Amino acid sequence: RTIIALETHDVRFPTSRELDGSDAMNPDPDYSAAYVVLRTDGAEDLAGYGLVFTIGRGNDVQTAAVAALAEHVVGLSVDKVIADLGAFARRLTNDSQLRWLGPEKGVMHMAIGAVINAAWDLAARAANKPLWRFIAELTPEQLVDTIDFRYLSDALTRDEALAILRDAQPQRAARTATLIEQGYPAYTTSPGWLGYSDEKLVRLAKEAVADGFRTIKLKVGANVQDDIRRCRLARAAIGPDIAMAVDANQRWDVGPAIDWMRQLAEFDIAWIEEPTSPDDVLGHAAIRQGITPVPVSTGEHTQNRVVFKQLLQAGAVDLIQIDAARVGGVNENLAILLLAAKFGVRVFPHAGGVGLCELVQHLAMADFVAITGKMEDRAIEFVDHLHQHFLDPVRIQHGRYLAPEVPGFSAEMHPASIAEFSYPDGRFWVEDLA
Amino acid sequence: RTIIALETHDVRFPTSRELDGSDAMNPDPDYSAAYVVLRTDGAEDLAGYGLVFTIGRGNDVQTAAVAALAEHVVGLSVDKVIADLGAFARRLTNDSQLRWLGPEKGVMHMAIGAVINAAWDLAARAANKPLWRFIAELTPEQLVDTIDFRYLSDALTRDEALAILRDAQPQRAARTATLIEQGYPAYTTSPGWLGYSDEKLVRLAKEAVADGFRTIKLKVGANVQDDIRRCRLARAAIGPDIAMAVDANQRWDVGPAIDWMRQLAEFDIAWIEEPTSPDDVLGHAAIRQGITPVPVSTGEHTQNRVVFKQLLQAGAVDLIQIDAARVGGVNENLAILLLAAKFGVRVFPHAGGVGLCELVQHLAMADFVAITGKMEDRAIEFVDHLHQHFLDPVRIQHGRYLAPEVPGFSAEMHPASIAEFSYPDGRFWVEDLA
Ligand SMILES: O=C(NO)[C@H](O)[C@H](O)CO
Ligand SMILES: O=C(NO)[C@H](O)[C@H](O)CO
Ligand SMILES: [Mg+2]
Ligand SMILES: [Mg+2]
Repeated sequence: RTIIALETHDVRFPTSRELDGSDAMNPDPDYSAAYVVLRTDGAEDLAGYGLVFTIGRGNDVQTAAVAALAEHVVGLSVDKVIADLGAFARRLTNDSQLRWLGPEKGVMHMAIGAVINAAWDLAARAANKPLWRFIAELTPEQLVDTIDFRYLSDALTRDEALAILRDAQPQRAARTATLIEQGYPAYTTSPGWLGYSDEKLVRLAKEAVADGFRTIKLKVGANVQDDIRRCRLARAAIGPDIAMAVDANQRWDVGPAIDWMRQLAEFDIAWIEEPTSPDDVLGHAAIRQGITPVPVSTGEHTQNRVVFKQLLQAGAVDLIQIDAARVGGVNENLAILLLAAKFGVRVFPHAGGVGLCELVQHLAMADFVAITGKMEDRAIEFVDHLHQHFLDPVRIQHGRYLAPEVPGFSAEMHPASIAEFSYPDGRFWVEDLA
Repeated sequence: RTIIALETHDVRFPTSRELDGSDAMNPDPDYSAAYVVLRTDGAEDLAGYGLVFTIGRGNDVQTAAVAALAEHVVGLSVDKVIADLGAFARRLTNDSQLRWLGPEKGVMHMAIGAVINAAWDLAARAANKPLWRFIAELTPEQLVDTIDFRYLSDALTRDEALAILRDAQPQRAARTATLIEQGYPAYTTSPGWLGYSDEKLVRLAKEAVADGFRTIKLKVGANVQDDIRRCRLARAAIGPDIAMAVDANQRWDVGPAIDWMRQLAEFDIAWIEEPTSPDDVLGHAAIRQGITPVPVSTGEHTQNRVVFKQLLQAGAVDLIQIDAARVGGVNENLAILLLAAKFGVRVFPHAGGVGLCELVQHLAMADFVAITGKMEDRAIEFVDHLHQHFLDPVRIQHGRYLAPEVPGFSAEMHPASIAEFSYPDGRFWVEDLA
């Protein structure tokens, strides 16, 4: 069997109509996916699916970046790809000319990450396993073979990664049973989009708690008076026991961030996400030093494992977000999860975007089983949008993610959805733009 | 007058045929330009030119990214653009949806930087001044109005930037005279490409010194025995007085970098460039601490001013490279140059690529006149390749850059060159690919 085509689609959803996903930095995002399919000449079931998440404009550029990887992947043996995902990833990340466009950051790296993710989807499908089990059931040797240890020898070596993975082997099966029976903790951000009225914020916050979520997140960062008012209203709506996180989406400078949080601390903050630039490691550390013990996090825009290494080394975070589509695919997220485990820093996956809940749940679950054995101390983000467009939509029960069962990364989208929302010739857009 | 079109071209040169530009990370680069033209309905002379430098594959993606900015720029008033370059830049850098593809890093940011650079070219042309004079002759107020001070309040405020620029005003004219009469120090990397034979290295090293260059640079990083042999041969060829820098192009990890340099120090190293990942601020600092006083530099791949701020704060560098096309255009490089000046760190501009010498010379010259008043303590990189394709090619005299005189950023390329090397339908490529 061989990969006979790399198909790409520019799919965009009009989330801006109701300001779903709105925040202090992105006031009107249109959740989009640079969707990719690795087609094979095997069974219709044998294909890999993946996507890069963007928020509208630029999605065509992101799609073109993914399409440019066809030369590298078309013609490859499926058996060889799924048997050495490290080699598959390296063919792309070690292309020095593509590295120049990054290296390992921005559009070109996310495009590479989507194709790598599609390869893991293909591997899991071939193994007839949901991705989280596929990953968690690989041997420690197989797992480290997929990781790029360059630039990490000062923090995580192959031998050190092997040790962590081997330490978990005895409890892998038991943890798998626990996850299947109990699900994984989740928190929701849907009640907190910044573009919503105070009335809507309160209504949704209450519905979130009524739905079983033990934690919710509010967007902040544009106006301190608005933030004080909204945080007070939300805290009153959810009660004193529910956790409430806030997210500034990179809006502040170091000094202003510390002063801003000084005005929100009274509302019992679970953590402040992305108080400043996603590139400012020293800055996050300075902010953390100034607002401690109020927890600081960042991660959804962290470009690669090298920056994550520094965030951990510098003590710039109390917890981190990981994102399924921001980095170099599964291979890179495995390195990031191992780094987090070694440094004893909790991971709260980001999932604010179309298909992100579907994808990232697998990484968190694989981590629980094969890496940390810890989930009750953390949570996976959840947003109540666009799940209807996926064949295997995430399922939430009493505020917890149920473990996926069908084979794959849960990335496959309904062809009808692609036909309706492809930009700009999709049925919805042709009429909307008209 | 209005901008009526944003034209883009995927131009690639077969530099890999003779391995020109080859290094430890990029063994066979094909110097390329994602060329852009801001056309107006004014005089044929009234147009802005710019380009993103890449090394081959991916240049089509980079070109597509630039093309995607047409919606933002086509239709704009030329007078309004050139009168507020800060506002022009912000229209692009503050587009939250385009920020998602970065933010301020990779393909999308370099595309934005090229269009911003083309706008500065347009402004300089309208003023009938070479870019370095256009920049250096703007008032301190006009200059700070173009800068993005976000994420820099802890290191460089608007008031602090104004102070630095105002301190230089008294000597601006005198410095301009000095530069015009003496030129700016240069160093050459052309003798050191890693793919060259020992014989070629020696021959070119000698020619470089004979041509007046007081400093040369050798590529290192793939094999320590090769590096020891080559450094010994080059040092013997140039004599004990000529400066010799080495460049590893990001190949090493922290520990290995320190051990590697321990074996090259005996050859009197001017500085080691990019010993590790361009994202590892803490890593460069650790390497610097281990090999001091051997100078450490980085910068050609530094994504934006925020990372530069940290390199300076952390004391990760002894000197830095800046690059005309890696960041957000002139606006960002002005912030970087001011940060470097405030921290008292020398700047040695990178120019290893097509059109980079032509572009970056203007930033170094503007810095000398309006910011530091220091040039004899530093140098602009030079490579002896592809200058024939530019209308205003750089001119080197006795190892020094002569100050450009014609209006513009020196980015305009010969239409004949574009027709010959456009990929893949250009005259040269249609026949070469056949
Ligand atoms: O930050 C996020 N969620 O945490 C989202 O990705 C962002 O707000 C865009 O909707
Ligand atoms: O690093 C460089 N010059 O310093 C070049 O850009 C690189 O070697 C690609 O030719
Ligand atoms: Mg967030
Ligand atoms: Mg270099």
